[PDB]
Formats: sequence, C-alpha cells, structure tokens
Amino acid sequence: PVDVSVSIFINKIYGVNTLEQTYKVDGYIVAQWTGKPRKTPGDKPLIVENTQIERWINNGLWVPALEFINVVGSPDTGNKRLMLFPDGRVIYNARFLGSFSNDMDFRLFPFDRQQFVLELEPFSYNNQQLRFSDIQVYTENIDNEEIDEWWIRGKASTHISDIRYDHLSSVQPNQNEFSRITVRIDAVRNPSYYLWSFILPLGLIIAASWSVFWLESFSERLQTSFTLMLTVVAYAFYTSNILPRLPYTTVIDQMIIAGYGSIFAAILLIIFAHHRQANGVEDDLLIQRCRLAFPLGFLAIGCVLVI
Amino acid sequence: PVDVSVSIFINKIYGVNTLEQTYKVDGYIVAQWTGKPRKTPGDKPLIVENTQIERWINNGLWVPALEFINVVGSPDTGNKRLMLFPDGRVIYNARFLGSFSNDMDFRLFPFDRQQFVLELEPFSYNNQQLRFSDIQVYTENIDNEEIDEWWIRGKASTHISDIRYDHLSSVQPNQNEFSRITVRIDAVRNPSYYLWSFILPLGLIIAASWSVFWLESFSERLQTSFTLMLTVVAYAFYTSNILPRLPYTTVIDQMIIAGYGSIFAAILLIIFAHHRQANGVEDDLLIQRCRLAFPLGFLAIGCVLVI
Amino acid sequence: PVDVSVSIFINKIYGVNTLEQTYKVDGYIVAQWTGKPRKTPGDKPLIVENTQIERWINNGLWVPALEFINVVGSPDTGNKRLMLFPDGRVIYNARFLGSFSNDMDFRLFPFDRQQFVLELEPFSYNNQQLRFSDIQVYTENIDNEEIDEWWIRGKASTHISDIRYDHLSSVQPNQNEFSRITVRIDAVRNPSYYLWSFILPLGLIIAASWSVFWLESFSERLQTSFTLMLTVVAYAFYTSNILPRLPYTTVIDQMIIAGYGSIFAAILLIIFAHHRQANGVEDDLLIQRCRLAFPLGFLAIGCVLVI
Amino acid sequence: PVDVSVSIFINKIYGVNTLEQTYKVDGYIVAQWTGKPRKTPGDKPLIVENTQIERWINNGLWVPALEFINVVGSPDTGNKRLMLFPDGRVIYNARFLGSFSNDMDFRLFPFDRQQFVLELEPFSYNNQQLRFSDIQVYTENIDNEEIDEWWIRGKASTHISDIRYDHLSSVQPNQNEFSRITVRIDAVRNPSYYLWSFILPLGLIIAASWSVFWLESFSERLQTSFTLMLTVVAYAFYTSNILPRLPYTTVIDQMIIAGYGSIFAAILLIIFAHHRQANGVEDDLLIQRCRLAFPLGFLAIGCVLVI
Amino acid sequence: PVDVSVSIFINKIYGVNTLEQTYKVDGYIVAQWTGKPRKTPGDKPLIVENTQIERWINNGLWVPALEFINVVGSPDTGNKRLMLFPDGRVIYNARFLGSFSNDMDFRLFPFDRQQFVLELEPFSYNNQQLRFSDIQVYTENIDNEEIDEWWIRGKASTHISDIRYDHLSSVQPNQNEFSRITVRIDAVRNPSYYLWSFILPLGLIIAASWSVFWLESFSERLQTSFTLMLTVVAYAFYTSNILPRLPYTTVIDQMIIAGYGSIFAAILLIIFAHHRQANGVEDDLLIQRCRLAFPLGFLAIGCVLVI
Ligand code: NA
Ligand code: NA
Ligand code: NA
Repeated sequence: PVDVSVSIFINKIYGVNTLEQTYKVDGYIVAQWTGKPRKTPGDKPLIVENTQIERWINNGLWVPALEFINVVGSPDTGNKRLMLFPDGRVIYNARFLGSFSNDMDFRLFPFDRQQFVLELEPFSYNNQQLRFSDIQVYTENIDNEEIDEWWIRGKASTHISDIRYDHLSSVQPNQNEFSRITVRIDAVRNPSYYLWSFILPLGLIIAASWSVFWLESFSERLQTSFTLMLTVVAYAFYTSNILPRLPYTTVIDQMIIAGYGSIFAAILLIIFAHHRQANGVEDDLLIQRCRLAFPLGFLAIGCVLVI
Repeated sequence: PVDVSVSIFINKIYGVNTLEQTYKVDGYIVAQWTGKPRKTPGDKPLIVENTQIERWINNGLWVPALEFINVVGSPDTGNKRLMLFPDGRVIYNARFLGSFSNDMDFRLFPFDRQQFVLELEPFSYNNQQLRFSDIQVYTENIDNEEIDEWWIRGKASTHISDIRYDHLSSVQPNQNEFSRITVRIDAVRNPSYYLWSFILPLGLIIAASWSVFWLESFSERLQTSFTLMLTVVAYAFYTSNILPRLPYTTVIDQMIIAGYGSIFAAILLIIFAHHRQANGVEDDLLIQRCRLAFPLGFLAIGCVLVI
Repeated sequence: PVDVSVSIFINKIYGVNTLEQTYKVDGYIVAQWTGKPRKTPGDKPLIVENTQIERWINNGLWVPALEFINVVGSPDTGNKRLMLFPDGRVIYNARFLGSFSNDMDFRLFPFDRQQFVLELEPFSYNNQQLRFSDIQVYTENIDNEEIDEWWIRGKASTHISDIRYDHLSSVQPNQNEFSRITVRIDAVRNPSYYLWSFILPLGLIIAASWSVFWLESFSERLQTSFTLMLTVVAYAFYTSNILPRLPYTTVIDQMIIAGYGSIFAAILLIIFAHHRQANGVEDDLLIQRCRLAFPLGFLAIGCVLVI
Repeated sequence: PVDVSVSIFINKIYGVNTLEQTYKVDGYIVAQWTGKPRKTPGDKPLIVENTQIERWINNGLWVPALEFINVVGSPDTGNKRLMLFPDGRVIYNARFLGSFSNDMDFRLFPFDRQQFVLELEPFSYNNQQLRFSDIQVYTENIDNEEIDEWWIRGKASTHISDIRYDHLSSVQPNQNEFSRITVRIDAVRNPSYYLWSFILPLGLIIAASWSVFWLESFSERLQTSFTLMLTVVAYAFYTSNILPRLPYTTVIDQMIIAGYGSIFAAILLIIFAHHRQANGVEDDLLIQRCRLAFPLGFLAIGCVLVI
Repeated sequence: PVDVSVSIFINKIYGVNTLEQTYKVDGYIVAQWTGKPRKTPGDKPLIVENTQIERWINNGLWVPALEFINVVGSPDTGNKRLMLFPDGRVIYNARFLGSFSNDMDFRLFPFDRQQFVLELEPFSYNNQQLRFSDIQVYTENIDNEEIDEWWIRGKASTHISDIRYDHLSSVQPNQNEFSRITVRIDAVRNPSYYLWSFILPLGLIIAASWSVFWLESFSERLQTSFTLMLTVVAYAFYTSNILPRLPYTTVIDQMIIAGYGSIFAAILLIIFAHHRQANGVEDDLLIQRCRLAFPLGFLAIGCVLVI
C-alpha cells in the first residue's frame, strides 16, 4: 500500500444544532504520501492551485479522494493546494467545511458531556492500496475555549482503524476493508443558561403550586390550581424547541411532568376533601395536613430522581 | 439487454420530516454489468475516480445513468468510482444523498408503523436494452437500531418490477417499459415522547374538566370551565407543528376534539341547569347526577374510539 | 418554422405552499422535431446521455432551449436524453423539477377550488422559427388521487397560444411573438381539517361568548367576557400561518371578526345596562332580552354572510 | 466608448420580504451595442444559445458583463442568447432572477408607499469604454396590478447616472467612474389586512381597558385590568413577525404603547383612589370622573399622534 | 516575496444575525502585484473578464488565491477582472459576498458596542513568497449611516500581521507563517426598539407586581400575583428569539429574573403573613410595611445592578 500521513487542522466549530444533532467543523486537511522522483522548475517545490490540478490528474498523477463518512450533505470544499516536492513526496492540502453528525446521547440535558467526531476514509482505495500511517490533529484554535454553550475540553483523540465493507465484497474478493481515521473532540455543555431560565423558574412554579393548600375555600383554590396549571402549560411549549424528540425524559421534561403531577394531585386531593362530608357537617382538616407533608414527599421524589 | 447487478449500501437514514412526509437516505450504490474484454496496465483492475470518468465516456464507454424516481429535488451525489476489470465487467460505484418521499399513511399517529421506500430506475434505457438482474441491499448499519423516534425493524425488502411509461410510447413503438428496483425498509415509531408529552397531560386536562360539577354556584363554575377551555386551546397549537394537515383525525386530534366537546357540553349542561327554574324556587340536583355519569359516558366513548 | 411536439409527463405535485402561493411539480418533458436524415451506428437510434450532448451541440446540432415562464427560481433539471433517430427526427427528453407560481385566488379559503398552471415557451426562437404543433399531457400518476390537502380532479387542460413580447421588438422588427404551451391541472382543497380544527371550535367559542348574559351580576360577567376575548385572541394567532396576507377576508377571518364583534358588543351592552339607572333603583331586564335575540341576529348575520 | 442600449423586461415581482427589506424581481435584459461588420450563414442573424457562447468569447468576441449593484446574493441567471446580426450590431439577451434590496423607509407601516429599485452597472468597463445610451423599461406585466399586499402604481422611472468609484482610482488614474442605470418602480401597500387584523381589534382592546372604571370595588377592577394587560401582551408578540426591528415607532407599535400606557395609568389611578382615604371614611368619586375624561384625553392624544 | 497591495471596497453590510453571531458583507477586492514586462494589443491595458482567466492561468500566469479566514460557508464570489498592464503590474479585481463571523461579546445587550471583522490571507503562499504591503479600506458607502439596528461609527481599522500555522510545519520546515490582513469596522447598536419594547413594559409589569400589597384579603391577592406571574412568563418567550443562548445574563434577562423574584417573594411574604396568626386573632399589618420598603429595596437592587 501507499503510506499516507494526514494532519487535520481545526479552524472553528460552530452551529451545534441540538435538535438535528449535527455540528459544523471548518479547517484544513494536509494529506501526504510518497511517489517516484520528479523534476520541477528549479530546486523549489511546485505549487498547484485549485481548478488547475485537473491538468496534472489527466496527465496521470495519483491523487486519491478522501471523503468524510459521518458528514451530512456534501462537504463544501474551498481552495486546495497540491504541493509537489521534487524529492518524491506529493502533498494534498485542502480546506473543508461541512455538517457532521454523531449519536449525541441526551440523558442529562443541561449538564451534558458530549463529543464531536470527525471520520475520514478513502472512497475508492482499500488498505491494500492506501494505508493511513498516522494523524496529528492540531486543535490549537479551540483547545481551551468555549463555542456557543459548549466548553471544548482536552485535546483531539486520534485513532486509525480498519473498517470492513461487506457490500463491496462482490466486486473485491478478499481485500474489501478500508482504513478510517476517527477524530474525537470532547465538549461539556455549559448549564448556566438552562439553570437560570428553566430550572429555577420551574422550581418557583412548583412552590407556587404548593401554595394552594393555604387558601380557605374551594372555588378560589380550584381557580388557583387552574391558573397555575395554565402557566405550567406555558413552559411546556418553551422546551419544545431546545432539544429533539426523545424516547426518554431529560431533567427539564421530568420537571414539567412533576409540575403536572403536583398540580393535578392537588386538584384531586382538594376534590376528595370537598366530597369527604357524608352529610355536610364534617370539617376538612385531617386530609389537609399536606401543608407540611406534600412538599416533603416531593423533595423525596426529587432526591431519588437526581441520583 | 445488459444484465446489471446492483448492491445498495445504506449508511444512515436521518431527518425524517413528518410534516413534509420526506426522509433523507445516505449510502452507496454499486452497479455492475459486463462488456467486451479490455486491456489494462498490468493485471490489476483500473480505478477511474471522479471528474475524470468524462474522458472515458467521451472515448465511447457505455456508462448508464441510474436515477431515483421518488426523490425530492436533485440527489446530491458525491464521489464516484468506475472500476474497470480487464476480464470484461465494468463496475460503477457512486455515493448518493437525497431526500426521498413516500405516502406515509398517518391513521395512528404516535403508534405508527411506516416504511421507507427507495426506487431506482434507468433514465434512458428500457428493459430491452438494460435489465436489472438482482439487488442485495446491505442495511447492516441500521439493521437493529433506532433513528430519531423511528425504530428500524427487519431487513430491507427487495423487488424488481417492470414499470410502464405511456408518455414515452410516441417515441418508442413497442419497447417503452422500464425495470425499476424498489427497496423497502420498515420503521416503527417510538410512541414514548408523545405518550408522556401529549396523551397523559391531556387526560389530566380531561379529568380537570370533569371537576367542574363539584363546585357549588354558577359564576365560579363558568369561570372554571372557561379557564379550562383556554388551556385546551393551548394544546391546540402544540400539535400544529408535529404532523401535517390531514383530512382525517389522529389520536391526539381526537383527544383535542374530546376536550372541546366535554368542556362545551359541561357549559351547556350548566346553563340548562341554571335556567331549569320556572319561578326560581326549584333546586338543581336531578340534572347534576353527571358527577358519576358523564365520566362513564366519556370512558365508553374512548373505549369505542380505541377499537 | 420547425414543428415541435411536446409530451409532458407529471410524476408528482408536492409542497403546495399556500403562504407563498407556489407549488412544486416533478416529471418529464419529451420534445420532438424533425430534421435532415442522418447516419447512425447500425439501424438503431442513438442515445445521447447527459454531459455529453455538448459535443453534438458544438458539432452543430440544433437543440433549442425550452424554458418555463411561471417558474420561481431556477428549474432544477436532472438527467436528459437526446435520442437521435436516423430517419430524421430528433427527440429531446429531459427531467425537470421546479417551483411554479399561479394567481391562486383565495376568496373561500377552506372550500377552495384552484388550478395548477405549467407554462412552457422557447427562450430564443419565435413562432417564425419554432412552432409548437401539439401537446399531450400524461397526468396518469395523479389523475384521481389527493396530494396533501388538495384533491386533483379531472385531467390536464392543454392550450397553445401565441404570446407577444413587446420588449423584444427593438431587435426583431416584425416577428417578435412566441408560442407558449399552457397546462392546467385543477385541484379542489379538502376542507375537513379546517372544518374540525378552526370552524367548529370557533362556533363553540361563539356560543360560549353568548353565554355571558345568563350570569347574575356585573363584575363576574365582565371577567367572563374578558377571559373569552382572551381565547378569541388565541385563535387570532393560529390563522396567521395557514394563509397569506390578503386584502379581503376569508371564512375563518370573518369568524374571528364576528367573535370580536360579538364579545365587544356584549361588553358595551352590559356597560349600558349597568349605567341604565339614573338613581340606582331601576331593574335591568328590559335590555337583557338578548338571551333570545342576540343569537338570532347573529344567525341572520351568518346566513347573509354565507350567501 | 461603446454605445450600449438596454431594454429591461419585468416578468413578475414576488416575495417582498419586509423583515429582510428585500424583494425578488424576475424578467429579461436585452443589451445591444455595435461593432465591426461580420459574415453569417445566409442573410439571417445568428442565434448563439447558452453554454456555447464560450466558443465565441474565447474566439475573441467582446461580450461585457453587466452586474446588479443592489442585489443580495448571486443573481440566479438562466438562459441567455447572444444574437449576432451581420450588419454589425451584437445583442446580448439574458434572463435574470435575484433578490434585490432597497432602503424601504417604514414610518407609516400599514399605509406605506415604497419603491422597488433595480440598479445595473458594468463590472469592468468604465464610461470611457462602455456608455449606456438609453433604457426603456417594459413593465407591462405589472403596470396596473397588485403583487401580494403591494399595489404597483405608475410605470418604471428610468435614469442614467455616472457613479464614481474611489477605491479603483489606484489602478485607473483619471477614468474611474461607471455608468449606472437605475430603474424605479413605485408600490403602495394595501392597508386592509392590517386595518381589520391589528388596528380595529386593538381599538376594541382600548375600549375594554377603558371599561375598568365602571366597576364597583377594588380587587375585581385590579383583576380586570390585569387580564386586559395580559391580552395586550398577547398582541405584542403578533407584531414581532410582520416588520423588522426599527429605531422608531410605527402606527401599530404606537397602539401597543398606548395600550400599555392606558392600562397602567388606570392601575396607578385605581391604587391612588384606594389609598386616598386618610382614615378610611372618605368616599372615592372625585378622582373617578375619568369615565368621561380619560377617553377624551386619549382621543386628543390619538388625534395629535395621527397628524 | 511578491509585494501585493489590496484595496477592499465595502458595498453594504446587511443581515447581522445576532442569534448566529454572523453578518454578511458585500463589496470588492482589488489585489495588485508586479511581474515581468509583457506585451499587450496596443498601449492600452488588457481586460480579462470572468470564465476566461483560465486560459491565462493554464498559460502560466501567476494568480494567487486570497481566501477569507473567518468566513462561514463558501464565499459566494461573482464577477472578476484580471486587468493586465503592459508596464508589468497585474491587477486582480473580484467581487465577494459571504457570511463572516466574530466573537460578538454580549454583556450589555441593547446598549451593545460591537465590531465587524474581515480577515484576508493567502491560501497557499506564505510570507516568504507573497507579502502584503498595505491595505486601504474604502468604507465610504457606510461611513456615517446605520444598517438595521446597528449604527456604523468611525472608519475601518487596517492591520497586517503574520499569523503562524503550526499544522503546516510538517511540509514546510521553517517558512510556515502567513501574512493576514484584518479589517475592523465598529458598530454601535441602537437601543431604542428594545427600550420601548422590552425595558419599559417590563418596568410597568414590575410596578403592577408591586401593586399586590394594596389589596385587602388573601385569595384575591394570590390570584393577582398568579395572573401577574403568567404575563411575566409571557415575556420569557419573547426574548428567546432576539439573542442566543449565553452563559451570562444580559439586561433584559436580569429584568425577567427580577420579575420572577419580586412576584415569588411577594407570594412567600403573603403566605407568611397569612400564617402569622397562632390562634387566628392577630392582625397582619406589621409585616405589610412593604408598600414603602419593598420598592425601595428593589430600586437599590437595580441601582447596584446598573453599575
Ligand atoms: Na384568568
Ligand atoms: Na394565556
Ligand atoms: Na411561536
């Protein structure tokens, strides 16, 4: 095979779309292999700029195509340089821009700890014809800085693995596995905006929903609970545009569920308190000891749910 | 005709847009036919990368164009390889990315069970000049995994059928039918998010709407019903952006209809209870036996509507 | 002139955007004219696939360009075949995809009855150099089926007319008129979703707004009317994203107007009832005979407005 | 210089985006200059269709590039004809489609009276090498018709002016000014939809906010004012998506401001009426003469604000 | 190296997207270097228009590619002129259009004072082979005018710095640093729209929330506070689409936080006032001296928070 050395530079990571679970990564790729010795004008290496490499490719120069596996849509490439040394090595430098995708598990939404994965693999040549020697990822632009609400932490993990493509074994009998480079960049979500915009207001809504039992008569406490459940419905919409549709529940969706449960349990308890009287003579105070028991049970529920 | 063998590899299915009834499928296509024996440099097969196939096509090589019938917009193709063996066969490998469309029947919205259809057909050569022998679809990347809220179940159904184009019979007298490959991938929607975000909150709203009859006087129960119907209007908006405009009613839209019906039937019954008095002396308890009859009728309605 | 025969095939009509008054039409166009006899390899006709027609065009073959007049944006063309018979005729087959536009009058919104218009006209050759003989439109894919909320009814109307371009008369003295093909496909909007999502809920809101006069005192009936007008404001937003900005009023906007009018007329009547007392001794029942007169006038208004 | 005559045809103006202050204009451009006499096949003029003009341009034909100065993004050109007469003149006909921009002053929003400006200027040749003789704009398609909510009024104003580019004076010593064509199309916004959707409902909200002073006690009138200010907040959102962010106030934003001012002045006046009692014995009627004075002052404010 | 002189002209800055922290800059770039003397037809300089420069580039002319570092997506270039003087200098004039990005710090949101940064750097040639001599930025189109809600103030700051690329040092031993031009355009946000749309309405909401303590009994003041907190929730949504997700709090988000704090502190104080009675005989006036103390503390909080 041909020993190909890659040096991926990351310019910036931007536009991390949580709803679509995609992100956009800019930067440069510098692939370098070796070939036969060639003659250049002077001792200096030749610079082959874009839209003119095609004359060299139609001349017979071996320029492989390196594609991104996990990309979404066509990667919007820009300028490209094919720098030709006369000692033998050929260097293909290109700028890439594309939307990449990952799994992006969302069990803990505001306190999330994710990673951004770049995958590179030759489109046509397998590991018997093109082998990746090593990659050095230069993430010095975003090594210790925060993009949007994501704090990039650590360096970039590099890994070279041989992926196997069973769909291509009908045209290649034995050699049908490809050398893939994986680049992993960790990212920790900053939870401050969610903490002061969704979590603590909903805690205040929960305390206000607890405040129904301090009232004195029945219609006023029903209207109190109903106008509280209306503003609980108000926060049901706000979370519909910050995280996608998930089979599980996150922290904020569990808080919405707890708000609905607290308010409707209060309404049912108030109804059962009102219809407690068989002949309309009994006072209703024995079941209304939930001024100091219902918040305690709610705190126990929250403490269990945190762990 | 020419016997063409296709091997479609599916990389990932993403972005299933329910409102537009489209979805995006990435992957590779490997078409393979046979031709005259040719000579290559060495015994090894020749690899013809992208943007250089045109020299071979202008030289006179037969490379058919395979289009997607059910695609929406232009399929955003990427890299392509035209691998030439010297024993005779020509292999056209290409990467595709495009938005596909299907019927996507939506009778049961959250408990839906749909399929994703890929259709492939030659654009110009009919079955008398190009015949699809067989297709093996390698859906091993998403064989037993869940994309977004869709759990992909089973393998990919393959079928080769001869479709007939009557619009082209004016230029082709007898042979005007084309061989189309259909690839069917089943998908079952995960109903959990809808279950805890729309169905059970609306059930709590229904019980709260039932709670009007436990009040004691008239103006308070009217205001109770009105502030309940306001939060029923609140959920009328939330469902407007999760499923498209349909002639029929789904489960959630039927629940909205049942909420409106319950609240307005309660308001009309309360009004008729108030105006039951001919001279203002009669008590109103005979018509207010719906504390234990109106929910029973609603449960009967729901049980009939489920089946 | 040259007699050109067109056979437009319609694959699917999708994405009818009411707010933008555009729609997207896929399918194929098959133009066919006649020319000098030519020699082909063998007796079989020659197939000229895409991205290779340019060699024949630079060789000197007459391939006219047929553009779409009413299209929005560039029509996203795909594959194209230039099928050359040796008996003389040249057949240009191409696939088109583009957003088309029409007037789309919206007097009756949910019970609308619209049409989809495709217009085709040569870009450069007038009727003295290129004449459309006839068109057969093969709308067999959507002849008797419903797209989105639009039921396609009937076949496709064909018409050939000579349009006149006065802007081009400075460069062409007498012959400056072009032969345009118009294809009309009727479509009837399915009114069910609007009927059970906007019309009947707003009727229930109207009846609830009528229900104010059954109350007994003043502050409660004002708060009743105010919390009803709030949920009338709630439906003012929902209709803002289903139909564009229009100088006139549709059915649903007239229902919103009637809701505002009913509620504010009720508020003004209640205020005038309260201030009817010169010295605070008069009872207010003479002006509150609108329990059986205000709905009757509203029904008369609606019956007049329907016709 | 070379005398160039332009004849701009306007097909349709669509998609006037008020928030972005852009609009889309379709149509054709017909540029015509004169040159050396040439020989054509026969006496007829030659038609040079698109994607084949490049052979004539590489042959040495002078085809200038005319760009649009005020365009947003790349103007999506379509088909183009380079019609060559043998008597000497060369005619460049092209179809354009692009998003144009203007200042679009918005002092009176619903009763606006705007214009749509098209600017054309050669990219490379100044007025010493290419001079625009005259332009005739053929706006006969939209001369007396209304697009969206904009009624196009009058014809199209034509003007040829020499614009000066000081950035290019380092490479051109004296001749660095360019001949620009400006095309002005007036448009009057139809105010009906805003009149019956925002202006008159907000007037009803204003009258309902005036209705607080007719109540009898304090808590009910506070809750009345609060539930009115809630639906004033409801219309604060609806206007956020119909006009962009502006330093000044339009008519509708002034109505929102007047609604907030009326309601909060009523609340402050009610509070000062309640705390008017030094010992709780005084009646509060002297300050509540605003049943017939507060609307009069509001009418004076509105009459001053209109002029 | 080669001395390259740049003269950037700015046509217009538009579409400053605060949520994405990007902006769009149109205009022209005029690069100019020197080379060997050449012969042109006549004494006049040669004009090389677009899509024909490639013949000169394949002939062997040195045209460097200048890229934008901070751009988002591919910069949508338009027309380009390569003006060749016979005295030796080569002038590359091109039009650019692209979305640029900056840090855009948002500590004070409505009273913001930002800058727009354009960065230009050769893609392939380092400072040993191409050196930027000087840049004159001609921002005369927007020198003293306001774009959208941004008032452009001052001229454009020019700076030439040598940036160092450590990722490219594996292919270049010592010379691996590039000359970058930075263009800084200051912009001050106009705070008027935010001042009369968010700041002063929320101040009125704060005063209305203070108004709870003037009521007389308990259930009415709870419902007062609850229906005030509902319209505080109403403004929590409106600010979600004008500024992005930030770790810190701006002015308006601090006002929302202060509104929630004031209302829930009032609710807690009212609850503690109600449960102040050990046996139900004590009057509650000592803790309700916050009619003249709670606003004073709130004013102290606001005065501290401003500085
Ligand atoms: Na309320
Ligand atoms: Na509300
Ligand atoms: Na919304």
